[PDB]
Amino acid sequence: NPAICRYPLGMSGGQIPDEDITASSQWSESTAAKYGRLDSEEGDGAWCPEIPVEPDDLKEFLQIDLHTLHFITLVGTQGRHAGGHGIEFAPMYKINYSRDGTRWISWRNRHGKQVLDGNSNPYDIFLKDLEPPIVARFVRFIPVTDHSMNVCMRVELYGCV
Repeated sequence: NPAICRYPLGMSGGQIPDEDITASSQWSESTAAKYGRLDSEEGDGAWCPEIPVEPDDLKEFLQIDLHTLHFITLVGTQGRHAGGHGIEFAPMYKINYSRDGTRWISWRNRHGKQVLDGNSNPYDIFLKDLEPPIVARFVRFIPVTDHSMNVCMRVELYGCV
């Protein structure tokens, strides 16, 4: 654990509430974000809506509110996996940020792609370093795909709290 200032928001540890995490694409109170822990599962197993995702049908999304002005230099994402049954996962996803929470700014990478790569592993937690980082108090995540398909995976913000 070489990380010194890359720790997650706080939920991973148990210092942050559940009202800070909003899921704008859940079916029940067991497959939401606040309950859909990254490297864990207390509800069903993973965060997944009640409808399939599409490259055009983008209405839902994930809302993640942070305590205060924090700096996200890293981001984690856990993909679904059930011995081959839960192979489904999000191929891509955008990482939006906001200071006040009202205005939504799309994070731009040094490569020039607002959208960020999904998960690399089937179940193993996937971490991605942001560059530049994300300084704000509110963060949002939007599912991105190149075709109509269902995606189920958890996300978490990492960096300086």
